[PDB]
Amino acid sequence: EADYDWRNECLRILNLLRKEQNSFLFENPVLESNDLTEETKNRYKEVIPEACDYITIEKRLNNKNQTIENPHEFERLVKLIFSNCMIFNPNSGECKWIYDSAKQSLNKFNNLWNKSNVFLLYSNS
Ligand SMILES: CCOC(=O)Nc1cc(-c2ccc(C)c(NS(C)(=O)=O)c2)nn2c(C)nnc12
Repeated sequence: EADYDWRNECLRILNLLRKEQNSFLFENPVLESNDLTEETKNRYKEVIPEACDYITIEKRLNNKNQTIENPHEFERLVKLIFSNCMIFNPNSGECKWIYDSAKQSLNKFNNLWNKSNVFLLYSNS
């Protein structure tokens, strides 16, 4: 790595999830999106109590306005993005590609996270 900072190791992995298929879904807050209708955004607040997204996590890592205290909170927040998407959207029908996109980015995240030194950088800091 030759980095030493665990937060940059988190940002590196976040930037790699941005290159995944339909990554635009998880980039900005769904509740701020002008693309979705208010009807769907009002059901979202009822179904999802804690919304999250990549730009919100990225801004929380740069704090060093909340701040991510450790890799364990970063892991929670990234996985929260994919579980909210998989709770809100169906895994069957014509628009099942939204759920499937969350599922594949979660799978990509686990593979990057499991082979990362992010905890060894945090533990030795
Ligand atoms: C059939 C009804 O269901 C839905 O439309 N579902 C969801 C839709 C979108 C969504 C759409 C369009 C755009 C352009 C974006 N990108 S953004 C938020 O950065 O502006 C996201 N995100 N999403 C997330 C997460 N979780 N569920 C959904």
